[PDB]
Amino acid sequence: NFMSIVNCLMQLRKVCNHPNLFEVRPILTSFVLEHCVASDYKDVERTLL
Amino acid sequence: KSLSLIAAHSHITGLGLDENLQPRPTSEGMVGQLQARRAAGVILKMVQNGTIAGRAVLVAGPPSTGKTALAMGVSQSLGKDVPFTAIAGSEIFSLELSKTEALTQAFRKSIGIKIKEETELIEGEVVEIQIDRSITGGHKQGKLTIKTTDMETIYELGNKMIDGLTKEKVLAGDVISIDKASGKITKLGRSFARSRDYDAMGADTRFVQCPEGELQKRKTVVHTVSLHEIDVINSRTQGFLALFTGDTGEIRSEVRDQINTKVAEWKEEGKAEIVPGVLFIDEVHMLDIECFSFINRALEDEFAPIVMMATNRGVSKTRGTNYKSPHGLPLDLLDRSIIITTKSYNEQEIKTILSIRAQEEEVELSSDALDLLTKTGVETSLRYSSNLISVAQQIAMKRKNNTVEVEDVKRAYLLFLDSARSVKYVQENESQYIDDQGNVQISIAK
Amino acid sequence: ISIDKASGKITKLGRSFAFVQCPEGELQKRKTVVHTVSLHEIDVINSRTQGFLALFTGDTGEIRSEVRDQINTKVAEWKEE
Amino acid sequence: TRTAAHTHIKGLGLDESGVAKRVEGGFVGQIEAREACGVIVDLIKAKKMSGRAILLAGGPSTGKTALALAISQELGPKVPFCPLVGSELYSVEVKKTETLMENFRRAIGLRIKETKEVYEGEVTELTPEVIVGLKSAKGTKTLRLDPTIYESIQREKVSIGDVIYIEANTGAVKRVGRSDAYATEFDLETEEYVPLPKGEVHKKKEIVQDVTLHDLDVANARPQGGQDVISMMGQLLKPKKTEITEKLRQEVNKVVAKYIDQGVAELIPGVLFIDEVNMLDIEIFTYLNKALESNIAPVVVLASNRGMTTVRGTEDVISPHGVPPDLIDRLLIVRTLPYDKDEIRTIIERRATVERLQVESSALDLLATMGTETSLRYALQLLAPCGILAQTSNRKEIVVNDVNEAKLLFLDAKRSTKILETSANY
Ligand SMILES: Nc1ncnc2c1ncn2[C@@H]1O[C@H](COP(=O)(O)OP(=O)(O)O)[C@@H](O)[C@H]1O
Ligand SMILES: Nc1ncnc2c1ncn2[C@@H]1O[C@H](COP(=O)(O)OP(=O)(O)O)[C@@H](O)[C@H]1O
Ligand SMILES: [Mg+2]
Ligand SMILES: [Mg+2]
Ligand SMILES: [Mg+2]
Repeated sequence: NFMSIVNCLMQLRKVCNHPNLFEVRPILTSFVLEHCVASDYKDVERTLL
Repeated sequence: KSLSLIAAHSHITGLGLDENLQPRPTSEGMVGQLQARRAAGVILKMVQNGTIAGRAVLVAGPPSTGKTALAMGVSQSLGKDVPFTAIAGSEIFSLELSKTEALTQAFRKSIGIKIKEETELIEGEVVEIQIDRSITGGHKQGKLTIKTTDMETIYELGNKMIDGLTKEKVLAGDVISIDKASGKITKLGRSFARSRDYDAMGADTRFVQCPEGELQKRKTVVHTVSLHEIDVINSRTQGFLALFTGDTGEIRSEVRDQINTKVAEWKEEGKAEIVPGVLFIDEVHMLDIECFSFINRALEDEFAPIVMMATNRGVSKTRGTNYKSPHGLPLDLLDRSIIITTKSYNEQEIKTILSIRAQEEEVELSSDALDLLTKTGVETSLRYSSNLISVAQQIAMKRKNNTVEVEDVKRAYLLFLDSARSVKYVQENESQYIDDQGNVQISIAK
Repeated sequence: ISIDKASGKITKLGRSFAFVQCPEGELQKRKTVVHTVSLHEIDVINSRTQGFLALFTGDTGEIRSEVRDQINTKVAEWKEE
Repeated sequence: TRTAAHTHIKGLGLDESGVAKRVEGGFVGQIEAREACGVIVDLIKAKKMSGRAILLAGGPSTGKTALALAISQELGPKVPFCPLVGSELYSVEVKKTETLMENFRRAIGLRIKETKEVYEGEVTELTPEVIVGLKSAKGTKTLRLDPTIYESIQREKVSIGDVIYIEANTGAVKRVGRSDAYATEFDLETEEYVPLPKGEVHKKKEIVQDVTLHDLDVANARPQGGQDVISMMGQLLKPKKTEITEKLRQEVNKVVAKYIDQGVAELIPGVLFIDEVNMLDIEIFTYLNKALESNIAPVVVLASNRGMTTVRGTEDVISPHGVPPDLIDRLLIVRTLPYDKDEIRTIIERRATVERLQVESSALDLLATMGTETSLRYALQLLAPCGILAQTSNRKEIVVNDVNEAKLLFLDAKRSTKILETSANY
């Protein structure tokens, strides 16, 4: 019937509207360890000292 | 814990022997070699005695004779509390420690000391941590209510422990394994009281460990360290950095002398416990004459842990010298030490070992493939079939059937070659690959 | 006098006299500049902190291969875009 | 674009049963090598076992390294392939054995999920004793600087009107620059104008930055906090690689075990590579002989080809492939056969197609004749020179004149040797 054609047309009006590009660039940071291996042995070192 | 998925050497867990120092024909994976296992038990009783020193034994004979299996069985059978040094002698060379320094480090690591320290504790739910100002009359009125499940009690901070709680940012109610001579208060998390708090609905968000022991009790904590840690502590004011990174720096002799005296008097004073372990080394035919003299004097020294030294090669060239002698060792050390010969295997023990390997790898084999593997192994060597079983299992998956059939082992045999196959293939291609001169006749025609 | 905006750097085009005539044209000019750099230089500048001294003193050896792979993929995707 | 003798190979071509096609994805013959490589590929895809190695033996231009690159590109991005040559293990400041274990530790991939957060905002005040009042788009919060990071902040010339990208977990500070809000300060202001960052200052993200075993080794052996001054001293006192011992190895094993048992992380194996083990001395062979007898040594591949030649590092050990007899007895041989006339034809055809050379039929056949007459590599190196010669000699195709000019210009080893026996001087 008559109207639901326009239901698809709400897509046909987003194709001629505007396309775009990407132009992305990668960049990173340093990942982290924070459990540490210092506090577990400093006490033993001071005891033996 | 101890992440190691599988190995050709992860199939033995604890060896197997009896109170009579007699071998077990199926001793938890490793089989046969009655002399080898009886000698292993003899050495085990020797090291449990802890009364002899400066003994060297040579595991001679042809290679592949369960020598590594013997070493692993001994290591897993002696038990805990006795750390070992199982390192091959090839990596003795280094760009940071000389040969003398490396040998001294190994020898001093082979002998350990346990130390008992009468440390203290203050355990209990410290529901509050009050830090009052430094009043002139009383320099610290710092309230803090440590109480276990047994009793309810309060305490007081002596203007030194306030930052000890919060060296890392923690709250009250933390079980504190405090030490008097540490200054670094360790918080164990949260803790419980024995009160219902207020009348309306509440008591939410409370499920943790509650203190169990007494408010205070002495703990004679035992710590096990090697001479490496003590020596690196002596050399530099900070020693953990060099223990972790590994840049000790060839510590000097008077340090070892004063440590010798200190350990002797500590043993005499009943504060330390001597644990004279045993050192394991490999490829002794490859060892060099300066190491020979080093071990020669070490054996005659009053302090020398027992030695597990072995030469896979027989009547091989003695590295570091111009002459070749049996075992790759000159007759001086050869007569100084003792010898245990090791002979090869028959086929049935190879079959049993491979069956143990398979059931360790939880693979539903078919006995036809096992028979093929036994034949292939006995023709060339055990390790051949030890790899053939795995590759045939892979081929079993590749044909979409769990059972390891004949065609799997056949494809494994035909695809990957054999030492005899390789030598025949190369001696017929004397002018096809790179040779002594490197003459490669890539020209197939003309 | 010619100065840059983003840096304020001073460049002596020359004294007027006591010997260049007063310039004509417009004050603010725009242009483009292309900077060249070799692969090893990119590897060594960003691998560590003191590598800038290594640009002249050469105080580095066996740069970590992780930085090399990262700069290689950076160059690959730079060329791609 | 650029092409260097490869990128023509794009996979073995194994079917659902692991059988590769004749010529597909840059391949020619050698069904034995292809099938063995497929078997190893399946074994690695199992991801259950470890501590096994093979060697593939073949002459020059027999596809050994070609098969290595094929298996590498077949494995995929995440699982790493480790290429290394016997010349690489000769290091400078550390011993070769430690280098081998560094390669082994960095070989195994370890997918991990650790946490990072970043404080980023416009500074509002600083209180020396430290306050840094970062103001983001919707948040304005004042952290405390530890004295070291306080000094780092001081060196960052950060003042009212500045935004800094100071990480939370590492702690290092990276100033973003002058705030774009104060764009009305100078029409030609030198400093870049960057606005107030979005979200709260303490922006938190979930990151999938993984770690190789060597990565977390150097994480604590040589801390790399970076931008702070104390991190500069930390990375300056010991910037190099230190000889990590077995004690830190066991500590690292415990740490990785607890991290992988935390649940989110996982383990993936890897493949290492060695070429021309004939040049390797007896010391490294003997050490690796006892090193593969472990539970952590991952999969490595060997590429060597020597006849009855003495093993380097010795004087009397004569064996094929320059490998000591024990290693041969504990290592799996893969066979490779010399290439044939039709294989040479197809190789030159594919190498012309990848190089955008539309070499005609008779030219291709003659190039095959030269490939079969002296050596495959001699014919392969002439594809670009003949094309460029025909371009300079105004020919889209390659006539016999171009190949004859190449054969009289770019000689092979045989012709040079023929010259060398008749010369008044070397
Ligand atoms: N008697 C045995 N029982 C079980 N496994 C063995 C036995 N002998 C050798 N192996 C296997 O062989 C490997 C060690 O080889 P080995 O025979 O010790 O060589 P070598 O005697 O030259 O040291 C181990 O991984 C082990 O799994
Ligand atoms: N099956 C193949 N398909 C396509 N090109 C190959 C093949 N085998 C070898 N080549 C080419 O021959 C050259 C030599 O092969 P490579 O494996 O790298 O070293 P080698 O075979 O000499 O050990 C390589 O540059 C490669 O491009
Ligand atoms: Mg063995
Ligand atoms: Mg003597
Ligand atoms: Mg090759």
